Amino acid sequence: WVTPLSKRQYLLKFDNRGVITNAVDCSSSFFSEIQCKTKSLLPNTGVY
Amino acid sequence: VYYNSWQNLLYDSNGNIIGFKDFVTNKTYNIFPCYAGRVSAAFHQNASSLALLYRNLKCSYVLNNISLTTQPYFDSYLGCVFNADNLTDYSVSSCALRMGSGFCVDYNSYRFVTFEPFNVSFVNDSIES
Amino acid sequence: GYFPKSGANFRDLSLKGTTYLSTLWYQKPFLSDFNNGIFSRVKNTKLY
Amino acid sequence: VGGLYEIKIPTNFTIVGQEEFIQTNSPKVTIDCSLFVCSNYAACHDLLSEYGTFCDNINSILDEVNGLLDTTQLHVADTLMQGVTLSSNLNTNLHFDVDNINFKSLVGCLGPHCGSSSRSFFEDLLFDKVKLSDVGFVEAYNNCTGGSEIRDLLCVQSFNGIKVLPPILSESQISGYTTAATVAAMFPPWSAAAGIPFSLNVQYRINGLGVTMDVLNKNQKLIATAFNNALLSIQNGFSAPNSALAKIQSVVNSNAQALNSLLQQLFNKFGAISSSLQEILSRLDPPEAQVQIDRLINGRLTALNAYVSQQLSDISLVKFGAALAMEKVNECVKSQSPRINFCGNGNHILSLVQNAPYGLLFMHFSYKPISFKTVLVSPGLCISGDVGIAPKQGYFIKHNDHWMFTGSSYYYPEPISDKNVVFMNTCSVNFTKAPLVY
Amino acid sequence: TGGSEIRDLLCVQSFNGIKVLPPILSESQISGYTTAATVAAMFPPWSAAAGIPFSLNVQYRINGLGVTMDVLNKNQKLIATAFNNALLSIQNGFSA
Amino acid sequence: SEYGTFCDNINSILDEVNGLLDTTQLHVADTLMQGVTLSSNLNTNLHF
Amino acid sequence: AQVQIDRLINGRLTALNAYVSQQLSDISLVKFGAALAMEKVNECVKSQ
Ligand SMILES: CC(=O)N[C@H]1[C@H]([C@H](O)[C@H](O)COC(C)=O)O[C@@](O[C@H](CO)[C@@H](O)[C@@H]2O[C@@](O)(C(=O)O)C[C@H](O)[C@H]2NC(C)=O)(C(=O)O)C[C@@H]1O
Ligand SMILES: *[C@@H]1O[C@H](CO)[C@@H](O[C@@H]2O[C@H](CO)[C@@H](O[C@@H]3O[C@H](CO)[C@@H](O)[C@H](O)[C@@H]3O)[C@H](O)[C@H]2NC(C)=O)[C@H](O)[C@H]1NC(C)=O
Ligand SMILES: *[C@@H]1O[C@H](CO)[C@@H](O[C@@H]2O[C@H](CO)[C@@H](O)[C@H](O)[C@H]2NC(C)=O)[C@H](O)[C@H]1NC(C)=O
Ligand SMILES: *[C@@H]1O[C@H](CO)[C@@H](O[C@@H]2O[C@H](CO)[C@@H](O)[C@H](O)[C@H]2NC(C)=O)[C@H](O)[C@H]1NC(C)=O
Ligand SMILES: *[C@@H]1O[C@H](CO)[C@@H](O)[C@H](O)[C@H]1NC(C)=O
Ligand SMILES: *[C@@H]1O[C@H](CO)[C@@H](O)[C@H](O)[C@H]1NC(C)=O
Ligand SMILES: *[C@@H]1O[C@H](CO)[C@@H](O)[C@H](O)[C@H]1NC(C)=O
Ligand SMILES: *[C@@H]1O[C@H](CO)[C@@H](O)[C@H](O)[C@H]1NC(C)=O
Repeated sequence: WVTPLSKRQYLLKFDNRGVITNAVDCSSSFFSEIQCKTKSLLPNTGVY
Repeated sequence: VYYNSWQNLLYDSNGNIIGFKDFVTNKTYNIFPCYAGRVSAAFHQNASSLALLYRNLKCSYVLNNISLTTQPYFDSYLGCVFNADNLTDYSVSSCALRMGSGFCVDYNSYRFVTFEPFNVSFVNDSIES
Repeated sequence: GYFPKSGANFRDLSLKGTTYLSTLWYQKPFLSDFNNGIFSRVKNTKLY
Repeated sequence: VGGLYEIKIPTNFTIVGQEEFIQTNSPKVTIDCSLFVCSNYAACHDLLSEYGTFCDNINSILDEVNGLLDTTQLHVADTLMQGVTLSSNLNTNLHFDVDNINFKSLVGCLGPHCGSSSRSFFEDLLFDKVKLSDVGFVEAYNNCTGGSEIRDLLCVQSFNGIKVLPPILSESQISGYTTAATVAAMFPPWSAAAGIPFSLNVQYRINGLGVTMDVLNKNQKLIATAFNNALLSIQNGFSAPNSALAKIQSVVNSNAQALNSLLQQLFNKFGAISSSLQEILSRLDPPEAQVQIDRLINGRLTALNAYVSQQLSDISLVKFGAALAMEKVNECVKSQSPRINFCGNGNHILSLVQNAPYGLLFMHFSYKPISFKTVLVSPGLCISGDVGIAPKQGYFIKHNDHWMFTGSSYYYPEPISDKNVVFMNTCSVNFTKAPLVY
Repeated sequence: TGGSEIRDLLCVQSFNGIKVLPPILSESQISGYTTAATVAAMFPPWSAAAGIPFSLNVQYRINGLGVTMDVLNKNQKLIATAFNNALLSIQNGFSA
Repeated sequence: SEYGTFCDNINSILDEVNGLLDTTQLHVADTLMQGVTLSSNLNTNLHF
Repeated sequence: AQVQIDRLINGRLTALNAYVSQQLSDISLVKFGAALAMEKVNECVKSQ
């Protein structure tokens, strides 16, 4: 399986042992934008 | 335990270095900032010196790691106090040099005393019917 | 960094033959533009 | 129908308690502008000195703001202590309940022989749910030189010149003042309770709502038990997602958020090659390092001016809140002003005050109807020689085919008399005709 | 987005990221609440008018100023007419 | 983006301000409705 | 273009901070006005 790379901004989450457990492509979707704005994988309940 | 074979530097979320692994010895260290802080100096126009408060520092730390001085000192609730007599048993109803938490510097030398601006009026009458 | 676009597609570019080679296997869309780069997900085919 | 209207009058009641936190104070933030803008770097302190007074202006505004907070805290404590007279025989270790009403949880240690233990059980229960009170900040900063592996943001803020100072009066002193103001209603001379016993003051306040005294002075045990049950319900209510406790935590959270945003301003580049003075001064010599450092100085000084302008705006709201809290201490706790919804909602009986992190917590007690009777009432009668009468805090009712009075807040038919009547030399139109009365 | 030739400044502000949002309660809801608070004085149980008919509340309030009850309950029609004339004077005074 | 938190601060202060307005409008409406009891027989098309 | 755009960014961010500081000041007066209006509803309309 092959997909193109490009220069993009990601949110990255590192666990307590330094493994990347999750990531978010900030411009990929509206929910991805809320996640990057709040720097969290599960944003608080609210209107953004 | 987190340093893999290609990794030697530990970073925080802001991009400060907060730890490292030494390339020669493989020993691992956390890095902490050196202490930085102010001195709260109380001054009275009728005095020739300052009363100094090192907020939240114990006097052993001030003397060992910041500076030695000839002035008398004690550990108050607010931190190490220099050049003032520990008199928190004494109390004053007005205070020009308010330090916090009901403590005041008073000047005759300086005294470190409690600030109690308000009293209850007392009567010796019976509570009971 | 150089990251995939989330919600874009991978393409499965692997080809398995037995004897004959198709001349179409050596043209677009198989021959592909590299641009900045590629991300690959590769199955390790564990035979016995 | 005829001269009468259908009204629901209460046939039974209880006392309900409602909490109200009012903010009267805020964390005294102090900034060292020189340490915040330039850290330890001499090449930056040089350039910052060519900006002249900007750090002096930042320090002067924050010293004015913190002086306004200190003056406000003194004026609140003065308001609590105003007029309070206590017996020197009073000993809260033995004297804690009267007339079947229990105040043990609202009263701390009284007098200096017990030390800083003057916080009440109610105030203890409220303070234990808030980490960053005044003593909470003093302990957090005491731990910054403890060598702990825990990287507290309060330590990082303080080492960057952002620190919260303690208030001029400790919360233990304020808790002593709220304790003294509370016991001033409990025992003679009753200096906070209009000079009468607390239970009689409660009874007269309920009677003032339109409840006959005859039910009150026979139900006195039921009223006292309703009162202390309401107080227990207020205490238990802090274990739930309480709106007052939420408001108190929001004061700490909004402060911690503002300080955290001000610390994060140190890591912005503001179009310079780096946000670190260490990196600039290890990459460039003075002629170009000056150009980069000057961008950081403008960014950081702009962030301080923005934070100062927000702080001035917020402390205007803290002064407004403290002025309201002093007005409630005067007109709900120390006395009962004739203002309807001022001391909380509904039929307000009486109010009490306790200390709280950065404010005061008021308990408002209200007369709450439990059940109702629909009855036919007359707002007035025309009697004898067309003399008019109107009911005081009540209604005229037909009972047993006879005209009788009842209070408006509790159904209890009692005979019509000059004690419960307003006279008029002429009766109005649509007053019910009753020639047989008086 | 109506395609009009009119260049409204509010549209230019919104396209430059400056926009006024509606309040969480509509002014229609608030006008419902002020209507409810007004009729609460008209009819039993008179919950906003101290638990008595509005005209009696008006009469007692005037009496409290130092006016004898005799002239008030004799002139009730004149008082009601003065009251609704004052209300009309406010409404008409919005046209000035 | 090299000015970092500046736009985040502007948005955060305006969201606080607008939340103060919303909370104030609720407290005013609560004050209007407090204690109001009406008859279900009431119909303003006939009683005015 | 960077040197010019950075002057526009500083001008426009300075204008937003000024407008924000004015808006905070105005909303303090709106809260004061609303507190007075609630006091008049309670002490003039619902009671005397
Ligand atoms: C790229 C692609 O399309 N890949 C497929 C492949 C080709 O389409 C085919 O090679 C093209 O051929 C041209 C270009 O002419 O077909 C495969 O499947 C075959 C049937 O389609 C397979 O079963 C074979 O069947 C036989 O009848 C025969 O000779 O094709 C006997 C042979 O022994 C047997 N191969 C074995 C044993 O692996 C394969 O493998 O080759 C599966 C692959 O995924
Ligand atoms: C009227 O005067 C009497 C006598 O002075 C008062 O009675 C006393 O009231 C207290 C409650 O405030 C009683 O305390 C109770 O004691 C028992 C244990 O005996 C305990 O289980 C209860 O929880 C409570 O603490 C006290 O016993 C009682 N004393 C007497 C001699 O009756 C009364 O309070 C005064 N006021 C009124 C309105 O009646
Ligand atoms: C420090 O750690 C490195 C990395 O593990 C050690 O270097 C490796 O040592 C092993 C065992 O001798 C070799 O097989 C590897 O080839 C070495 N190199 C690398 C890159 O892995 C090194 O010996 C350690 N030194 C000390 C003093 O502890
Ligand atoms: C500062 O002075 C106060 C007042 O004299 C000291 O507090 C007393 O300390 C003794 C010994 O621990 C106790 O028995 C008293 O009960 C304390 N009194 C109070 C009011 O707390 C205090 O210990 C002195 N501190 C220093 C460092 O000198
Ligand atoms: C308060 O009480 C103490 C102890 O009796 C006394 O020393 C002090 O002078 C009093 N101050 C005032 C203002 O009453
Ligand atoms: C109360 O104080 C006065 C004045 O010192 C004294 O005359 C009186 O005897 C005292 N009474 C008691 C019970 O202490
Ligand atoms: C009033 O209500 C309480 C609680 O429901 C009940 O215990 C009491 O008996 C009631 N009294 C009357 C007179 O209804
Ligand atoms: C301060 O440090 C001591 C010792 O590590 C610890 O017991 C205490 O809970 C700490 N308090 C705070 C507020 O960090």
